[PDB]
Amino acid sequence: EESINPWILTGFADAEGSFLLRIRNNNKSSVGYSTELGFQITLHNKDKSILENIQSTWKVGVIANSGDNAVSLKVTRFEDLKVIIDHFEKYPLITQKLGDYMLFKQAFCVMENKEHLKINGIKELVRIKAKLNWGLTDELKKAFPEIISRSLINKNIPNFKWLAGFTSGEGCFFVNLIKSKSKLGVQVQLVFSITQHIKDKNLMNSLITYLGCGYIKEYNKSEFSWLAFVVTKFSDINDKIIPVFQENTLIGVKLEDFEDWCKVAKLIEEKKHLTESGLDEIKKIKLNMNKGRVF
DNA sequence: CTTTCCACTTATTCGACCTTTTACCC
DNA sequence: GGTAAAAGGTCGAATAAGTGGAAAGG
Repeated sequence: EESINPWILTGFADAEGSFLLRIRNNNKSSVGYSTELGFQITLHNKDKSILENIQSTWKVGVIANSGDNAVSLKVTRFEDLKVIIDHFEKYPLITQKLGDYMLFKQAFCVMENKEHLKINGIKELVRIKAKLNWGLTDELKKAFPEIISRSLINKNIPNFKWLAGFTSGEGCFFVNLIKSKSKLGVQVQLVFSITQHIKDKNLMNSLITYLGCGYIKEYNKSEFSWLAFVVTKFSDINDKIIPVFQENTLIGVKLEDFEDWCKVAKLIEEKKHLTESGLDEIKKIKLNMNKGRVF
């Protein structure tokens, strides 16, 4: 088991970390409700190692299957939440998820005082939960109708370690095959992209200045609105993006995708993508990265 | 009772992907 | 005549968040 750099861990949490506050109907409870407070990450089986490493880094949490194709790390044992708070107090989140963390911290304090054992603290936890992630459930939105009433987070990228973490969840290393009527028949284009909910526009815009390259693609759709930070200029990929992740290590199978991407970059730098042979090799590498990778 | 764990589900959030247009090069 | 860069824009599933039930344990 390997230890994860704390800022890489925070970046990955900004991407995929999920805070939880269960407030459940419970007849065997003196107040009528029981609670469970925590932090979790659920991902594809192929990246179970990440969870194990996080588990090894913090020395907390339990790992369990999440259906047939996924696996989770869940931390809800109360004393162990202190580890999580100490971590994020030293290496804070910078996306809108910071808001959720804050609510989680609030909940922690309530439960630390054991106030969740009386009805007043249950009410307070419901008020906190109302602003957390998806907010109140329908059942809770019937038992507490008086509870109905979030400020934008705006924070800077702290360093490239954070970026390695975040890119491990929200980034994509892609080999694009531009098809035409040329004798070669295809233009090879490396693409780097990071994709994120439009509420974090400030952060996404800042990637352009932080990395010194790229541009934003905006998506305004019926099911979601988001931004892609994109780099397609080869000299920026080769001289800026690749060095960043060579010194700030990605986690998960995406590291392999990055390494394959770098192979193609080498071929493009040598102009071998302008030959049938090198082209065939590139197509071969592309075939087996991202969705094509075998585990 | 209360906390913690473990099997399992929902519905999001787009990563990953391909096409088409525009910009620039020899 | 080329190749490079950006823009345009889809969608299936791995996320993100949550749920049911019960053992563990104080």
